Amino acid sequence: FTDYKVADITLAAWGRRELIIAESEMPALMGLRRKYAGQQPLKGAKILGCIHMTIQTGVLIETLVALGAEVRWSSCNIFSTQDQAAAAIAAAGIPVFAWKGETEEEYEWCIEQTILKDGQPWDANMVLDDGGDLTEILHKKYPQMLERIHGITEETTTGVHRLLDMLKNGTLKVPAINVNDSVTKSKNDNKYGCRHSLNDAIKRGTDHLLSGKQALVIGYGDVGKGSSQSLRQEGMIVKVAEVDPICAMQACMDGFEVVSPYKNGINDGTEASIDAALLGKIDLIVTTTGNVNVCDANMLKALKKRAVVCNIGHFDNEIDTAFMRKNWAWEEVKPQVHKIHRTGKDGFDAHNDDYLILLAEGRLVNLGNATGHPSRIMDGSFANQVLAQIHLFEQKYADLPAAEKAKRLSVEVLPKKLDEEVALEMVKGFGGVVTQLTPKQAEYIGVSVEGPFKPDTYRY
Amino acid sequence: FTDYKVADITLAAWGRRELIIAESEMPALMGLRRKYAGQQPLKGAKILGCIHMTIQTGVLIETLVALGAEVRWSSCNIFSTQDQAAAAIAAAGIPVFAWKGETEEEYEWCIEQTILKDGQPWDANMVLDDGGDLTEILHKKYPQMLERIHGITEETTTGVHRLLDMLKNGTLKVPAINVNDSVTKSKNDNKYGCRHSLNDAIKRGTDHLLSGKQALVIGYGDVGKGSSQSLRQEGMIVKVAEVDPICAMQACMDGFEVVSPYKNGINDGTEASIDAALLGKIDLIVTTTGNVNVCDANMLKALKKRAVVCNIGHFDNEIDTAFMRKNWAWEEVKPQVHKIHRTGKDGFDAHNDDYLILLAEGRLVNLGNATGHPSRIMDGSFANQVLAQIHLFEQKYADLPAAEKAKRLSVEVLPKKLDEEVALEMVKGFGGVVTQLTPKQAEYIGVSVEGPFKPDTYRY
Amino acid sequence: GFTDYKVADITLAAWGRRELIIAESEMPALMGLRRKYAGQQPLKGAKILGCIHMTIQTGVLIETLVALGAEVRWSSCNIFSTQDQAAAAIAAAGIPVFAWKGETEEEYEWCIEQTILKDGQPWDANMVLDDGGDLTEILHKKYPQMLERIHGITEETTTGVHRLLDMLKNGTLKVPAINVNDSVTKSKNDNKYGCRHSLNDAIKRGTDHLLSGKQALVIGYGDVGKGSSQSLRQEGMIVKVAEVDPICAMQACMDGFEVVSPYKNGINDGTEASIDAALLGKIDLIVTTTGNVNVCDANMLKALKKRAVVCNIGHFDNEIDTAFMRKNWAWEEVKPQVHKIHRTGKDGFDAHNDDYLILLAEGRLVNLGNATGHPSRIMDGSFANQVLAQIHLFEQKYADLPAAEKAKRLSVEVLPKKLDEEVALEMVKGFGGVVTQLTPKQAEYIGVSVEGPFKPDTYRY
Amino acid sequence: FTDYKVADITLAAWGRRELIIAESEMPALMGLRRKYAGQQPLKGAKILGCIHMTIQTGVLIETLVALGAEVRWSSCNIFSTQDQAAAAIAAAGIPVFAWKGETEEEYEWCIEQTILKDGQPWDANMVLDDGGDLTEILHKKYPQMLERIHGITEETTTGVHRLLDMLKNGTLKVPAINVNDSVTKSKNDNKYGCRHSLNDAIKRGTDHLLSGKQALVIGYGDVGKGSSQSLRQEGMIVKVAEVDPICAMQACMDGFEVVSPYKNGINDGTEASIDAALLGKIDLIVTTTGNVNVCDANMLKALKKRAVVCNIGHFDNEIDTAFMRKNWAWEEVKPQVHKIHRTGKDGFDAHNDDYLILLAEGRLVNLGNATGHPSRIMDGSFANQVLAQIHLFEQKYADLPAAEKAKRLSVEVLPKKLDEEVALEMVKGFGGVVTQLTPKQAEYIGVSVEGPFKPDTYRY
Ligand SMILES: NC(=O)c1ccc[n+]([C@@H]2O[C@H](COP(=O)([O-])OP(=O)(O)OC[C@H]3O[C@@H](n4cnc5c(N)ncnc54)[C@H](O)[C@@H]3O)[C@@H](O)[C@H]2O)c1
Ligand SMILES: NC(=O)c1ccc[n+]([C@@H]2O[C@H](COP(=O)([O-])OP(=O)(O)OC[C@H]3O[C@@H](n4cnc5c(N)ncnc54)[C@H](O)[C@@H]3O)[C@@H](O)[C@H]2O)c1
Ligand SMILES: NC(=O)c1ccc[n+]([C@@H]2O[C@H](COP(=O)([O-])OP(=O)(O)OC[C@H]3O[C@@H](n4cnc5c(N)ncnc54)[C@H](O)[C@@H]3O)[C@@H](O)[C@H]2O)c1
Ligand SMILES: NC(=O)c1ccc[n+]([C@@H]2O[C@H](COP(=O)([O-])OP(=O)(O)OC[C@H]3O[C@@H](n4cnc5c(N)ncnc54)[C@H](O)[C@@H]3O)[C@@H](O)[C@H]2O)c1
Ligand SMILES: Nc1ncnc2c1ncn2[C@@H]1O[C@H](CO)[C@@H](O)[C@H]1O
Ligand SMILES: [K+]
Ligand SMILES: [K+]
Ligand SMILES: [K+]
Ligand SMILES: [K+]
Ligand SMILES: [Zn+2]
Ligand SMILES: [Zn+2]
Ligand SMILES: [Zn+2]
Ligand SMILES: [Zn+2]
Repeated sequence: FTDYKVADITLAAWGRRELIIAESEMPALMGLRRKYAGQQPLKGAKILGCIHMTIQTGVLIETLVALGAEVRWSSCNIFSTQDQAAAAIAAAGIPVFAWKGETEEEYEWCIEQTILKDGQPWDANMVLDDGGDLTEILHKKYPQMLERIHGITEETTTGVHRLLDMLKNGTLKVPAINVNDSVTKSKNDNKYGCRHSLNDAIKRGTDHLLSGKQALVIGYGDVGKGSSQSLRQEGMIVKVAEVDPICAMQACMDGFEVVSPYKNGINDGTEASIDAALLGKIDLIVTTTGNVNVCDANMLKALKKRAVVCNIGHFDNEIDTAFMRKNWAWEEVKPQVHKIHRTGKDGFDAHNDDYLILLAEGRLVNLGNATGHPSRIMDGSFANQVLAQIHLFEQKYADLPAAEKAKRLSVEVLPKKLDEEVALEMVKGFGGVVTQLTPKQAEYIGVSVEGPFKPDTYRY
Repeated sequence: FTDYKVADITLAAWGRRELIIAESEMPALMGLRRKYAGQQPLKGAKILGCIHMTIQTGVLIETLVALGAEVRWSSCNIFSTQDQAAAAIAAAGIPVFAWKGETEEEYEWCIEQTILKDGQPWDANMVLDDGGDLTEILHKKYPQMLERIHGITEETTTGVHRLLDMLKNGTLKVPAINVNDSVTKSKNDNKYGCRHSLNDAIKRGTDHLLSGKQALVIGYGDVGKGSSQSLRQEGMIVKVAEVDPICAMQACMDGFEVVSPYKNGINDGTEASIDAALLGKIDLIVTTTGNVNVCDANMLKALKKRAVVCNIGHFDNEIDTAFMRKNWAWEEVKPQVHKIHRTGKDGFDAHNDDYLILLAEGRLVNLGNATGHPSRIMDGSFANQVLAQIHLFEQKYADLPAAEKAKRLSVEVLPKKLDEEVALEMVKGFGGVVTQLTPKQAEYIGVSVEGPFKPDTYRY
Repeated sequence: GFTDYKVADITLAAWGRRELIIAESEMPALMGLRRKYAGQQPLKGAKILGCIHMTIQTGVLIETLVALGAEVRWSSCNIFSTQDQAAAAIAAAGIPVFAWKGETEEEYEWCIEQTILKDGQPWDANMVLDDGGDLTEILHKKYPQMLERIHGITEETTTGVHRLLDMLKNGTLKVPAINVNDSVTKSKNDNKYGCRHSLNDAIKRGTDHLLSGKQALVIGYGDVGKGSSQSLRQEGMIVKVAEVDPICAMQACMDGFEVVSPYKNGINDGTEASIDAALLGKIDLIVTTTGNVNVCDANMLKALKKRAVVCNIGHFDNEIDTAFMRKNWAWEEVKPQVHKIHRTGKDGFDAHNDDYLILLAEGRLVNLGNATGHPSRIMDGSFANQVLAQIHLFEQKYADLPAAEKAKRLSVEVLPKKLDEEVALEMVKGFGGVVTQLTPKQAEYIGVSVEGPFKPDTYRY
Repeated sequence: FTDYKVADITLAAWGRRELIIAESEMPALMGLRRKYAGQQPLKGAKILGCIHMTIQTGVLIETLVALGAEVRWSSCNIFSTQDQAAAAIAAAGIPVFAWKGETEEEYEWCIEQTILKDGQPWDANMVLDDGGDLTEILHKKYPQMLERIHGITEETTTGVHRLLDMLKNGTLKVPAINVNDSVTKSKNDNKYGCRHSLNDAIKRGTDHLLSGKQALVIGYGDVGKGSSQSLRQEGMIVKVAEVDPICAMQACMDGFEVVSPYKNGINDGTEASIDAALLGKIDLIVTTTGNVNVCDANMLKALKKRAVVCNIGHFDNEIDTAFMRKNWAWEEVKPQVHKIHRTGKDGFDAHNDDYLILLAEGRLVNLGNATGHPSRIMDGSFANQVLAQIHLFEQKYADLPAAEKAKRLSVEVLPKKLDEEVALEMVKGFGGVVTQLTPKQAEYIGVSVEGPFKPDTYRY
């Protein structure tokens, strides 16, 4: 019996070739393999994992396994799996349920296949999640499983928000580590990852020249910062929208004009509030917010003909694709690339000029239309994931008495010392040489020679 | 009015012309003037101020005065005063003791003139400092004055470190606000300020082409980040040194090669530990650390002939200028520009090829050889200073009983809401338009429509 | 009824046609020529042998030539550069095309032969459109009687032009040519900005490597090397540049690059001792951009850092000594057009060996081999020039001229600056750009007509 | 020695210090000194020179003198002289008539002092010019002097246009070399020089932050290209205007929005044709064209309040400053910085908000408000000048028989081989290493191993 489901198992050899390359690009993660090999700190760990089934995730999975864990895996997005990576993991004997181009029903089924082994709840004791979907399903549908789970390690900004809401409401059942907010995650992956992979995805989907054209990036947090750079470095004229004036100040100082889709920044919900002159000149819009309906129906109506629309935030509801499905006709160009014809719902003229190009049906475009962030960037994120798994598994929350569990429910980050140790391995991967403080210098600035080098207030 | 000392009072009209321009470049600060003029929240405040006597400081001073304060002012660096600014402030009837090109004895005398009025301690009740020199003098020499002081507002990273050391040792006598760590200060002034003003100062001092040449920036905190950009945007080939691997990871991802002056980063004090091949190719070295002896004697010996050496950190001991004074002959090119001849102490050949060019005798180069950060950047820093002064003055720490002082004796930052309000005014100064969240969107991400928009953990 | 073609898979035609319809919207200069000249049919009677990368962009070029009255027979000028959906869409429109991605060399030559011959005999060709000179060479060496009836050659690329100029110098060029490459809207658009767009694109598609923070060496700093260096630097690479031309090297220095040679003091003595092994041992990526031979040589390949990526974006694969690598080292295909080359020996390799290089597109032009080459909106410039060049030579009717008049016209020329400007204006309008009109006084002041041309022929832009 | 006029001879020692530094930054020029010292190829040359009396020109002058020439010198702009450079040249016994801040009458008088020695025409036999003013004066007022002059070497685009017009009309009396169109001049000086010195000048004059603000650059030739980069690299949002669609295409591809000051690009001279919405958002306008009235009266009226206006083309008539003198009130901020009050001609309110800031009264801003291009860039231009002087002086046009003069009366550029030799010295100055072709490679591409490497048609 094959305890997996993937698109095509014959892609395994290709995937394995790419894993071998990726190992060479992931020194922090491979360093953890070597360092913790002897101890087997994840011996006895049974990890439910839900995160984009890419080559990078493959190296993460095999690191967890190399440190003693067993896992059962699914992707956290319908379009993000690399089928060769899924195949290589399945062929190594690891249960994985993932393919590129899942339906929503298949997506839920894949998560269910990780949770259930041979038709009963798996004896899971750890969770690794990216976006909170697996966390939500366990809490909603398998609450008894959480009695035996020691913790959740959550990858992404959106997932963390959802955890913090559960904690505030008293509905979170196990502790978590916010992996996102290690500096080697948030200020590496979220920013430089998107810098690498946004323009990549747009080129693969459309092959559009970007230089000389007008872009609007909605948001200027870590993803928006990286996204804006991805485009500006290509020669786009990028405008930035924000609701956060500090982030907007950064965009101004970084050389971007800060604009709103709405007249005076006020959305009244009508077309009259749209800055039609602005949107009529935009060739590309990218959403980066983790919020809802930031590229709304009225904005879509006002966009320049033939504009590209995409989202690089975690969930597709940043863009009102439901409005587009209800009202406009979709013409598939190729997979994950649709022309959306604004002439009506029922059919289209093949030579119509009044369309938008939507990438990945509004799902995470970097992963949907390309391969997401590169190995050398994901090295940081995933070294943090491994450290976080070790920490929570060692803490054994599920074995605490009921009264003490109540006291130990938290959402925490990894210590700065570990964040530094990850960064050092990343730096060495580039051939970088960090200088060691003399004793006198360390005394002068008030730190130990080995670090940590900054107070916890430091923002980098 | 005679209660001042400046280089040349006849420069006042020029200074006033420049203050009128700077007011138009400082909307956050001017907005505070207009908003608080009626209420006079600083009525009764008597502020000892020690910060670079520039045009920008002039607008700060006159804002404090417009809100009801009286001040006595000095510069916190011997080369940083703009004499026209000092003159304009003196001519407005405000006690100021500052000029460009002070001796160290004059520097101390100027601070003493703020502390003493007519030969006796002034009835000061507030302190505004940049670097901690005034704060140190008050604690060491005028402890009775601190009994009646409500707080200190400290501008810069180095000054904050000194406060935090005092707090750790139980020697801090009054509460402080860390103005540096507002995002609209640290991630504006320290970074973009240096981006603007480093290349500016080097051009004014040397008129050297930077494009195509090799630079080494020591440090990659906010100043090193801004400094590196200042140089790279001019076409320099910039290498970065760091002791902090997180900051080094950022430098790598930002497109810099990370190097150490020392073989394997080990600074053992020996000549042989210097990477002679590296230093022999460097045309410019810039120190940005806030630490001691980061451009040391052995590094200076190994630098390429005709290299420029400068420091943009707060204090001159980043570079071992004492070694250069003791051993090498100094030839003044023009004010704040010296050729340092490595051939010997006693005289030099006017056509010697083996020299370095030192800017501002190792003191902060942006202020020493140019005019420091631009008005529109200092607007952020100084709007924070004003808000910080208001907050501590209203809290009236000096008048609290002993038991209540114990609860308030701390080093704090301004609330994020105020940091955002400053940023908004900066954004509007650029013509930027921030978007207003809908109530549904604000609920979705868990914030009020008016902000604050981020949790206190957020790093931007 | 139409069968006069050979492509990978005709069922890709609908996809290709969807992409052509998008590309038309990205190519205003080319589409402007279609609309302007449709009525007049200036290429009526033209029979064009075409040899250029069978991409979507070439598809729009082909259909423009056809829309203006031409008939064509087409092949690609590179074994890896065809987009199969584009080839299919062209075949389905009834146009003879012989092209697919992943040709062998024998197939490549056969495809060119299929354009030249129709039903086993020389086609009644009267025009040539070429990219690199291979078709031009075959006609001159093997089909001289066909050249008697050919009015001209329009040549796309720097390499091809060099070959034409050599023929002209030797008195062996049989028909006139237009150097399309040296329109400013080609050379300083396509060769530079095209590579800026498509180099990093190809490297990402092939390897998915992070480029930021890593060390690159770009060999050459002409238009391709300039664009290539920018492609990498804009991604955060630390880029070093090599050049033999000191003017181009001066530009690289001023542009913010360190200028280095693979050889100690720039002198190759042919031995491994002349290699700067310390330099090459730190390089993660090398890119050749020269149009020259063996600029990434065997000794350089031996000295490169383990796991370095090697690629070429010049016209021909001999920039890199891949023959040395085939003879001496073991090739492991990662996926199509991506090979690990194991430096441990010829016969087999360890799957976990660390001492390999990654070669893209077997050393053939990487932007077209591992991605889709330049974007439509850039190729618009190049291809509007191709169309204008075809119109000009076809109208001149060189083949029909008497001997004495042929002597006067047998040359390699560029398009007039006025036309180069007209192409540029349509490109600018495509971006929504608004050019200012000179007043009469201003035009007089600088000595030009209000409509242009705006610069003397000496101007370098 | 009294045969000079400069602002202040006591600045000579400072000038000499700066010349000694500049020599180290000018390897091509110093290489020419060493190479040609023995031959003294300019022995007997008597050169009238008219070009910006900067430190860089000082090194040029002393190179000509070191190769045997005698000279008489003036500046080609009223604001471009560096008084320390003029002083150092006078103190070396060389006739120079130049100071910063000349009136137009003084400017003409200075040129006349070069032409006349001891009250009568000097026995000049060579001319070095920058802009054509000296050339025009010789042709119009001293035609008899041209009978004994062997040639003109002309530095700049505007000067060359004027020569080519003279040649076309049959009014040019001596041959010329177009120094501008060496690649090591035009594509070095005109572009990278302005990149270095435009932002420099704006900072020195105003100390304005540039990041985040809106600029409009009129022109995108070599100067406009370099100017646009100067601003964009600082984080300005730069828009570009052009009449040349090829240059406009380059601006688009380089990442700029191309706009016209006039609606649809049509300049009918009416206020109605101005794009007031566009100009109302511009904080900085820079003219780069070498044309007339490209920043016209109606544009000046429509500019955003407090916009900076400047010109970096050769002559001040790019901007309609005559209109501003006739209609608006000028308030000097400091030398070469004026607020132009749009409220009327006769007086102004010191606190008026409706003004523009004009730099250098519309004269070349880089030289007027800073020091022009850096030594290492001018090295290229001036090595070309020296080679051009050698070539024409050795040809001895004035002494040629009539039939041979006819053949040599032309405006020519230097051979590409020499352009390459200059570039090589510049590259070596950066520590750059050029590769030598193998014999097989040289054969393959059809060039000699030593060069020239490109055909004359090549545009770089
Ligand atoms: N695609 C990827 O590979 C990838 C990588 C990292 C994170 N993410 C996801 O991207 C999203 C953003 O993450 P982040 O770390 O940048 O978060 P963040 O909190 O740093 O930034 C989001 C920004 O959006 C802004 N914003 C919110 N509503 C807005 C509106 N209506 N208009 C304009 N701006 C608005 C906020 O002010 C904030 O600055 C999340 O969903 C996260 O999980 C995706
Ligand atoms: N000149 C200006 O206008 C200006 C502006 C703002 C702040 N400052 C001053 O600049 C200094 C730096 O401030 P900051 O905000 O960047 O502080 P920071 O803590 O953000 O950055 C300093 C960096 O230096 C690094 N460092 C320390 N010792 C080092 C060594 N031996 N080698 C290499 N790197 C080393 C640290 O790791 C740290 O990242 C302080 O003195 C501050 O007061 C100057
Ligand atoms: N891949 C593409 O899409 C594409 C696009 C346009 C042109 N091209 C091709 O790229 C090649 C280059 O074209 P180009 O327009 O840049 O030509 P170019 O003449 O402008 O530039 C080539 C440069 O290579 C330099 N060079 C030569 N030998 C060298 C060596 N041994 N080491 C270092 N530098 C050396 C030359 O000095 C020259 O500056 C040609 O083969 C051309 O056909 C490819
Ligand atoms: N300040 C300096 O140090 C310096 C340096 C080099 C040259 N220059 C001078 O700068 C000027 C420009 O020189 P260049 O080499 O760039 O010349 P150029 O011919 O390369 O460029 C000038 C550009 O202006 C454009 N133009 C003309 N009229 C225009 C209009 N009405 N609106 C918009 N664009 C218009 C032209 O199309 C052209 O592209 C000349 O006067 C030259 O002598 C000054
Ligand atoms: N123009 C300026 N006026 C006043 N302070 C300045 C200026 N430029 C930089 N600074 C300050 O210098 C400090 C370093 O001592 C920084 O914290 C910064 O706030
Ligand atoms: K990837
Ligand atoms: K300033
Ligand atoms: K393409
Ligand atoms: K200068
Ligand atoms: Zn996820
Ligand atoms: Zn200070
Ligand atoms: Zn070709
Ligand atoms: Zn001049």
